[PDB]
Amino acid sequence: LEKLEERRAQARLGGGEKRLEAQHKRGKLTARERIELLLDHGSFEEFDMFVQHRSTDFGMEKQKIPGDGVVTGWGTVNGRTVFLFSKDFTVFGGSLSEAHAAKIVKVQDMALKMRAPIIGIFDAGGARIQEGVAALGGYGEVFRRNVAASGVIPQISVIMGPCAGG
Amino acid sequence: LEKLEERRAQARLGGGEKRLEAQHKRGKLTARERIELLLDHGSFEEFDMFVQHRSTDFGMEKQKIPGDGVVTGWGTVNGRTVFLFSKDFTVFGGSLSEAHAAKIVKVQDMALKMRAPIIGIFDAGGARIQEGVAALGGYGEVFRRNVAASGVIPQISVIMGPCAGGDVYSPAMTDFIFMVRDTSYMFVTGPDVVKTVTNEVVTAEELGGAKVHTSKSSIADGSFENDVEAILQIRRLLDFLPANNIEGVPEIESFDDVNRLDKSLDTLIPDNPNKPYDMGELIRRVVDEGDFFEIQAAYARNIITGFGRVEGRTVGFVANQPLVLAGVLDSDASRKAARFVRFCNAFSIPIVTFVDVPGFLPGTAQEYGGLIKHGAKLLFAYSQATVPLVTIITRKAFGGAYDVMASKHVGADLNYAWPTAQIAVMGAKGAVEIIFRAEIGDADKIAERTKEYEDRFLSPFVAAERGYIDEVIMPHSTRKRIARALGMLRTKEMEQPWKKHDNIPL
Amino acid sequence: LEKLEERRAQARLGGGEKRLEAQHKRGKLTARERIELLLDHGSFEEFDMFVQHRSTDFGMEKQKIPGDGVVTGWGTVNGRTVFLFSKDFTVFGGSLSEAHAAKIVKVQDMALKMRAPIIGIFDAGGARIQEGVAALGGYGEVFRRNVAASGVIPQISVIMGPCAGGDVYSPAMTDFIFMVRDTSYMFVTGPDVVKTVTNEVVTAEELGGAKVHTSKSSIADGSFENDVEAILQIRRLLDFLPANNIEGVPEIESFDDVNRLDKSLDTLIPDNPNKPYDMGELIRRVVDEGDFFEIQAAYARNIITGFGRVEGRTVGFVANQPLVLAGVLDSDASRKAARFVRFCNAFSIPIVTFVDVPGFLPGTAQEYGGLIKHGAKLLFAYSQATVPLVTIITRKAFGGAYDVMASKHVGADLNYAWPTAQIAVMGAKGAVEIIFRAEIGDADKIAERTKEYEDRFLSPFVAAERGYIDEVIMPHSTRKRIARALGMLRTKEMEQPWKKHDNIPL
Amino acid sequence: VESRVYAERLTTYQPPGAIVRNDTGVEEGGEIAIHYDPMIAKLVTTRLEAIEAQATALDAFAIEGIRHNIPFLATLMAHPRAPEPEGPVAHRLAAVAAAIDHKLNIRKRGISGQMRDPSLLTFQRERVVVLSGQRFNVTVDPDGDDLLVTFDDGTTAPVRSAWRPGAPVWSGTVGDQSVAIQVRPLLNGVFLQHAGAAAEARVFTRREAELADLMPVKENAGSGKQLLCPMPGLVKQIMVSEGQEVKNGEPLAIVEAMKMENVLRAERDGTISKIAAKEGDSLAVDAVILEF
Ligand SMILES: CC(C)(COP(=O)(O)OP(=O)(O)OC[C@H]1O[C@@H](n2cnc3c(N)ncnc32)[C@H](O)[C@@H]1OP(=O)(O)O)[C@@H](O)C(=O)NCCC(=O)NCCS
Ligand SMILES: *C(=O)CCCC[C@@H]1SC[C@@H]2NC(=O)N[C@@H]21
Ligand SMILES: *C(=O)CCCC[C@@H]1SC[C@@H]2NC(=O)N[C@@H]21
Repeated sequence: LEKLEERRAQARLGGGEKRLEAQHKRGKLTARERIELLLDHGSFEEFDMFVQHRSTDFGMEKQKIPGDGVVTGWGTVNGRTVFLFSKDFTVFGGSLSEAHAAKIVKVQDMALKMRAPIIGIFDAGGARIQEGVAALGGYGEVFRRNVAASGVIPQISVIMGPCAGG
Repeated sequence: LEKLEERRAQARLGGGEKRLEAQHKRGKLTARERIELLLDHGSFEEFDMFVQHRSTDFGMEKQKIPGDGVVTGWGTVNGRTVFLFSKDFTVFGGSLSEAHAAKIVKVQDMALKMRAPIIGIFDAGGARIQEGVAALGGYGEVFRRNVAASGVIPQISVIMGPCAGGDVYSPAMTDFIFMVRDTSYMFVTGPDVVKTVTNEVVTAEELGGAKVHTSKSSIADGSFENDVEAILQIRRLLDFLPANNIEGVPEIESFDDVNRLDKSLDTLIPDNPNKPYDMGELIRRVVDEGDFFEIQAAYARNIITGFGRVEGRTVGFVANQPLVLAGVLDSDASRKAARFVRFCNAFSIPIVTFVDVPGFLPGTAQEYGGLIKHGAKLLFAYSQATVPLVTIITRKAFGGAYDVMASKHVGADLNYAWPTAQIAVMGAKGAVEIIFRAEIGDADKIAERTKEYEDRFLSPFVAAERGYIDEVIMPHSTRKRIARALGMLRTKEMEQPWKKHDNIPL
Repeated sequence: LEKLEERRAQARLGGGEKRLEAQHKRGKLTARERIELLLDHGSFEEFDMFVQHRSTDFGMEKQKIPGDGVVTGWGTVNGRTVFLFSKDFTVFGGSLSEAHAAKIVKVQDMALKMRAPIIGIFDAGGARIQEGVAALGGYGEVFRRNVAASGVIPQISVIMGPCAGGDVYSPAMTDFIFMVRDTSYMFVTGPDVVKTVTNEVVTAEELGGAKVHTSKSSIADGSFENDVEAILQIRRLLDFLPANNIEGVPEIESFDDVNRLDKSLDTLIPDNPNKPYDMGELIRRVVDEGDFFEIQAAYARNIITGFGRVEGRTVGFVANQPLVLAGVLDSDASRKAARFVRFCNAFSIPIVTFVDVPGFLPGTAQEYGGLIKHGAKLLFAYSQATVPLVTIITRKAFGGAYDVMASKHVGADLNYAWPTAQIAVMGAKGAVEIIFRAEIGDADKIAERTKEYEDRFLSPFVAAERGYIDEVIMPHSTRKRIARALGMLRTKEMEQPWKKHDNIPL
Repeated sequence: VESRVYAERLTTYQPPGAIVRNDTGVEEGGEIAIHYDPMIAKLVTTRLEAIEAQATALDAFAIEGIRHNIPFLATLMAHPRAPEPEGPVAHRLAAVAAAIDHKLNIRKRGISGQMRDPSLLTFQRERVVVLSGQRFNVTVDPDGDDLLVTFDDGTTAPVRSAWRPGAPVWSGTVGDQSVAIQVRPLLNGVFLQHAGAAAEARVFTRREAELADLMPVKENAGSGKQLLCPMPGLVKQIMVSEGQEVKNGEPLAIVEAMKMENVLRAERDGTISKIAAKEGDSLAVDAVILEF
């Protein structure tokens, strides 16, 4: 159905044409280009494209952008399965909210169950203040999964922009 | 020595030429013909050809026929070892004496030791009265061994004639029961006792024939036209099943392509919400070559279960069937799916589920029959399993039903949805009636609220927005995604606590 | 601070003083009163008092009531730790939303980790519609945890009010369901939908009241006069059960003596072979102090199952009941005993069996109802068990039934028999009519043959001569022998192969 | 010459010195729309070679999910102007019916987990291929991609194609005679159509064919003489008159039960006497609707 293809095209655009051109003007790639360049051709399978945040504070209910600032999924590198997630600087500055955290925790849990590597690409801007204590909760869960995976699957991190704060 | 050849030629003759002719005249084969037809050419190795019975009461000591009414041994099917025994109707009606049971127990024990399948072929005539309490002992031993092997090696049973009395309890504990259409029947008590107790007059076929047991009682998994068909289909089925609970499913080189698309699927779902469609077409469009081995085809048709192949590996398929009773879950369908899923999980076979369910079946009859526990069985089955689970929500999932059928929350790994999916707590009309109850007087306003609720909430997108659905896919790609997904899922390994065994609601 | 005290007191009021008086007027207690009554005085520690809901649709955002409709926490009963939750009918009708669900899941997880029992008290009103799909999510997680804990910790459920909708599945998967006589009911779909779809008109009480579910459907394990009696009996029962699947059954100091003789039992069995006798008297004469906690008292009364104590340890009892249907086995009794034995075995509780069974119940109704599998369930449960089994054959065992009821052949440790035991393949008349069929015309010769067969074979001495009976004892010593035998059997240690889980018929 | 295929839902529709071109009315996944006319497609290409190419293209044409009329066209073109295979065609059919089996067997002898390498086992070169009533003693032999299927008296025919099971049209050459046959799966054997003829071929080894004969010829009885209603529903539409006749499997009535349509189906080639129901009446189990 055409409506689905159109909604896909609207979710791929992230935070808007202008912010993407400004991103390129700094000499940095966007999240989807990095994902496409790392993995073998045609292998990327994305999870959770349409997630939205669930906050109602400080007027945030008037700007709802699908994807919530992170791209997650799985693919192959030289034929071997790899899972990955990549923060997106254009959507709310790549910040971290509850619904954002749910994607990261899902992909970490699945990667630990299947026993495959994890690649994390960072371009974030820290805790989203408007979300209050909820945001902290997000942080916490992510940490836990990291510690469980250490020494079971290799974990690689790539810092490709500002990664300040917690 | 020629004397051994003579003795062998006399043992291979069972209970006489004339009884063999009477056997051929009823349309049934004999034990040795069945054995010869099932196994590969020249592979049959026989055990214990000369055993004899040891009773001396009621004049039994004057007729000692070698073999005691059962033929047992081992051979190969498609190169893989199998053990098998077949009861012999021509020798004391196939009854169960002490030595008979000794042979059966020997073969079962050895098969469990070498971790190989077992095929039983039944054509018996019940308990041998003359051996008194002794006979009972025999029964007991067989039962124990069956239970010991349940879930370690697959056990298949084929009922090819009368099976009456306590004997009927042995097949009941196996994983699959197959029956021959017009020449078999199973029951605990025979017509004469039924008459003497309840004054009801019933023939054997109407009491326990193949139709009754494949369409009403849930016992049997399928019927066939005659012996040859049954045996050839058993040989076909055996190629799907793993040999034991350690090694994976067998794999063969496939002739199909793993990247093909199928445009037709974009039209399968009708636009009118009350017109049905046949899920079976979809299932046969997603397996390797349109081959599908159906289980319990004739019973509780509101749900489909079976074995197929994807990329050369056997996969089990469960699907809701809209064509009959609108696909609601009832007690019979729930039991059928629960036991099938338990088998699939026990031997580490992955599961695919197609979901189109509007709810449970209402009425007093279902409640008086105990629908609660029967519906809980399927949820238990799905939730305890530790193999890959992939689900596809083609058109509907209303209410609590959406949970039992392999939802993300009960342990499914990947959940896709076609664009036509409608995931909601209940239908639009009921929900609006409940929420805006204070205005159940008006008509135009109620319709307006109904339109608003239906356009906002009866779609897959709210479910996606909450993250319960991993991806919304175009229909024509479904096959490809499955074939890819299962690959990554081959390594699923997870730990649980230590228990003697679960406590499933029986 | 006193403002904290005020906020706490406000949380303690639930939905308002008016609704609490209305709850009392129906004759029911409030959630916090039930908790207070169940647990030891002063022991209740509460979790998550202030949780609120997070929905913002259909104008639900304007009423945030603290607690969200459930009270959860942990305490002690007779000094032993327990975890529990209790639904509060005064707050949104006890409906189940996301924030509500999180408390339940938290307490379930903690109970599983610390290996302690869980008690659930249900007083709900179904799914909160306003929350949409999120509601289902909540349900799902709870279901999962139930299944994860089955066979690790004992779980009890008590239905003390309405319990409609999908939520009914949450108690179904637990080990015991208790119901209050005149205020509770359970069903998947309510009377309105029943009427609209089938045109039958039935009230809630007639559809899922306590009577229906304790006498026809097999769901409930007992009924009680009012809340207070129910809670006190639940407290009483909890002292019988082991805390988890690793530690042993509790021990108390008994006031009884292991060396007492009971002469009365010498006259229990009547001389007249037709007149029946009461097995419940024998059972209540063999337990520690005539205290017996009966399970499923009102359903399928041909079989008796319950918990007692011997020498200060809990022991499970299963027994045949001659007073109803001559003690025959049928599908319902088979399922009852099978599930009970499975529980006992799962938590390492020894089993004593009293056997008096003439066969299986005949009639077409049982065959169409699936008697074969239902009967196989019980044999399965007995033969797989790995705990002490002791059996006593009081009057008569016949045919295949003698093997399902814990025969020596299916793994029983010790089998005793009273002198009146009649162990045979079948009755005298039928056996003689089958053997001497070529002379069935006469009536005198048949009576002669019957008398000789009866005297020779219908005794315990032929079965003993084969070694199937460990000892023929005098009735008046029975208790002492049992008490001794169990004492030696504490050390039983056996090992089966490795399976994921069995494939018990369903 | 031009073929005008006519219809007298579509599951599959896979249309094909000769140069052909098809003009497609409806594509795959369409329905039989009661509004318009019955028409499916047009297929166009010396008189002899022309008629031959039309025959083989017709055979190539695959339609499933409805009851199309291509058999009628193929038959009436076969005439010099359903039967059973005969002298020229029966052998041509037996050859393919043996080659398919041989291919499936070679692929099915590669199962993993065997105990001893299967190479040491030696195939059996004799086989009995049985059509619906006939019998033929074939001797198959692998010599290259093409096989050598020798018959009894001595006629040989080297089958050679590249058909992979699943593709609903076998297409290749047998004894240098290009052939297009339609296959359908069955329970044990296959379902073949080459000319106007149709057949259900099975293939056995010697001993198994010596065994199968013992089995009796199972018979098929009849149903009753009333169209009983197996669903406690609310009748929506009776789409037949009183005095018409119905062939086996055709829709007669249509009810609504759980707000989903359910269609009834006749069972005997007999005309209909008197309706025992009416539009909108409610029916519980075992309620007469028709009296045959
Ligand atoms: C259905 C059943 C009767 C098979 O027998 P049948 O189809 O009617 O055919 P027959 O009467 O000729 O019996 C076959 C022979 O095996 C014998 N036989 C059958 N079942 C037997 C058994 N359980 N024990 C000993 N002999 C048996 C019969 O005596 C009969 O004698 P025969 O060899 O001289 O012909 C048998 O399977 C059954 O169900 N018996 C239960 C009924 C009963 O109460 N007594 C019958 C045992 S004699
Ligand atoms: C419209 O008429 C709806 C009536 C029944 C709703 C459907 S069919 C019965 C199923 N049970 C249930 O809860 N709803 C489903
Ligand atoms: C005397 O009247 C004999 C009746 C049958 C005895 C009972 S009926 C129930 C049991 N089943 C069986 O085979 N015998 C027992």
